[PDB]
Amino acid sequence: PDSWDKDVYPEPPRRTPAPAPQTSLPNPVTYLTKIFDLLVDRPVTLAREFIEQQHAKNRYYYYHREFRRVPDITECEEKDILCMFEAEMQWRRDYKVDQEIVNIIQERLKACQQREGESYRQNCAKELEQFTQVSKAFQDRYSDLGAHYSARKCLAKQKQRMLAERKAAKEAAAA
Amino acid sequence: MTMMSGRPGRVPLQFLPNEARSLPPPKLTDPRLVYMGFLGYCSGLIDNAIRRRPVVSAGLHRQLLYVTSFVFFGYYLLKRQDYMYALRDHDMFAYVKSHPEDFPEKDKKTYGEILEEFHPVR
Ligand SMILES: CCCCCCCCCCCCCCCCCC(=O)OC[C@H](COP(=O)([O-])OCC(O)COP(=O)([O-])OC[C@@H](COC(=O)CCCCCCCCCCCCCCCCC)OC(=O)CCCCCCCCCCCCCCCCC)OC(=O)CCCCCCCCCCCCCCCCC
Ligand SMILES: CCCCCCCCCCCCCCCCC[C@@H](O)O[C@H](CO[C@H](O)CCCCCCCCCCCCCCC)COP(=O)(O)OCC[N+](C)(C)C
Repeated sequence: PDSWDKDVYPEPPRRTPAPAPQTSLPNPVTYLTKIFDLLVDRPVTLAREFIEQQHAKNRYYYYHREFRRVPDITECEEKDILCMFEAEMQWRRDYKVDQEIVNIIQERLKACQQREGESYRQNCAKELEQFTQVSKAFQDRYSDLGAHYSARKCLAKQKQRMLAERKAAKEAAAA
Repeated sequence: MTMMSGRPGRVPLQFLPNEARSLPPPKLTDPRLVYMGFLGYCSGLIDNAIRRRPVVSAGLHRQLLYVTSFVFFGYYLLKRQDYMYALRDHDMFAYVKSHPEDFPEKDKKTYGEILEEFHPVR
């Protein structure tokens, strides 16, 4: 339904075939599902309708909290405690958001694997590629920081990787 | 070593120089004063216990005198301690001001220009 964004959690157009009876015998599944409908789905629907009627008479709202951007750890002086504190809080929030991004991608992958059935090895290639890219980026950002991680250690890791990449590029240039 | 014995202008046995009158006195609800009164009350209770008297009820005048004496001494003790710490800060700041060569303020560097080694945890 409309509870979630359908672009963040996409699904295929859901093609399902029409019944094609070939036997004169009746279908026990159809009879049982008609009984289930009439005996289960209607009272539950009525209870939900009553509950939603009660809810509509009391409509109140909650809001998503907004955070502005503060200077990063790169723009902080060495011993400036306040700027470091704000930058560290911002970095921790970004870390949580990145974890949730990875979680969304993994949810997509799992759903595709279940959905595609016997053809999952070929029909889930795109989700697997997206997970591979996101996992590589996340591993580059946050892996091996250890317990007691911080923004400063992440910055040191990025600087080390940048130095290695610059050296490799200059050595390949001399080839 | 003695830091403050030979500090110029120090009166030998004063316990409270006139300069200390320029500092804010401790409040009468200072938690340190409350703890000193608590020490006096404990002294009164122990006095009752040692003398084989009912600990909480035996002498109310004696307990009151205990608490009052402890608070009275603690007030002046706190005043002198605050004065000594103020003197230490004053001398430290004056010395830093009079010897700028020994206390330079070097140029500030941001963390985007400081190379820190990264030690992976694995
Ligand atoms: C950290 C946070 C703050 C904590 C502060 C520090 C701890 C508390 C303060 C310490 C000093 C306070 C008490 C000193 C005098 C006590 C001496 C004593 O004998 O007590 C008996 C006495 C009872 O005697 P009694 O009523 O006359 O009749 C019974 C007979 O006397 C029967 O007596 P008896 O002689 O025949 O019985 C024999 C008994 C008699 O032996 C004793 O009673 C032992 C007492 C030794 C006193 C403590 C030593 C000096 C203080 C140092 C404490 C160090 C603390 C740091 C941690 C390390 C722990 C050691 O000996 C034994 O049975 C042998 C037992 C072996 C065990 C050994 C362990 C002893 C050391 C443990 C000390 C723990 C702290 C104090 C515990 C409470 C004691 C009452 O106890 C009391 O009733 C007095 C205590 C309560 C009064 C205070 C209440 C205030 C008013 C109420 C309202 C509150 C106002 C709040 C404001 C808000 C408004 C609503
Ligand atoms: C285990 C608890 C320790 C308690 C010790 C006994 C406490 C009760 C004794 C009360 C002291 C009476 C003194 C008040 C009368 C005025 C005297 C005054 O003129 O003396 C001054 C001196 O002031 C005293 O020294 C201050 C006494 C206060 C001591 C308390 C400090 C204890 C350490 C913290 C523990 C908590 C204590 C709790 C109190 C109940 C002069 O200074 P000065 O002549 O130039 O010093 C000579 C020595 N020098 C130069 C080498 C330094």
